[PDB]
Amino acid sequence: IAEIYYERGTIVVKGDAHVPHAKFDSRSGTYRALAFRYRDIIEYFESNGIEFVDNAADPIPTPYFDAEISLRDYQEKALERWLVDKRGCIVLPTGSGKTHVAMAAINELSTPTLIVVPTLALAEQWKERLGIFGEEYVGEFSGRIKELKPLTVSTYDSAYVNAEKLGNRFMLLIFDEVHHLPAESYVQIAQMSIAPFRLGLTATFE
Repeated sequence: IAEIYYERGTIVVKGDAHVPHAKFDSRSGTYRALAFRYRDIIEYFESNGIEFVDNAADPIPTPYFDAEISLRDYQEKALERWLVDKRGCIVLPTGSGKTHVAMAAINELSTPTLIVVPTLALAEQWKERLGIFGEEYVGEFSGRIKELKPLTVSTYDSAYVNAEKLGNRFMLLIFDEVHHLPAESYVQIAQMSIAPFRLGLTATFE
């Protein structure tokens, strides 16, 4: 029987020996893939009607969100385009409409979400902004506090260092790229996360 599980930011696959992007690891005697390949491996099992056990994903229990989705027309335009693959980047003119489309997305897919923002300061803002979902579901994971709520905002720093710990607890990954972040900060965090849904955010202005 097919089974997968997570560790050190990688997916271990037992059973199927022809799983995509999974390579054989002679040290362990197993196939292994970077955690972000999680989604592909899943769609591979399901698509081929293959039976499997998911010991990889360990989703934080998240409620059904149904709050005030107030966006601008162009803001709601993109959201719907990103909703097709739920794995892309969104460029927005505004900037407060960035922290807006994000909110919208979270609300649509009521799944555990990690929000990576540079600087604590910017995290503090996002927390109190996520409150329109329930202050009790909003957490912060940083050098200041390491809490894991269904909606946790983290700093590029804290997220990079605890990739092991955050990697399999979220299904939706959001990057608040303020002027964009390093291909060693940004890229590295993404790669070790199993999160099948990714949303990168940038504000042309400010």
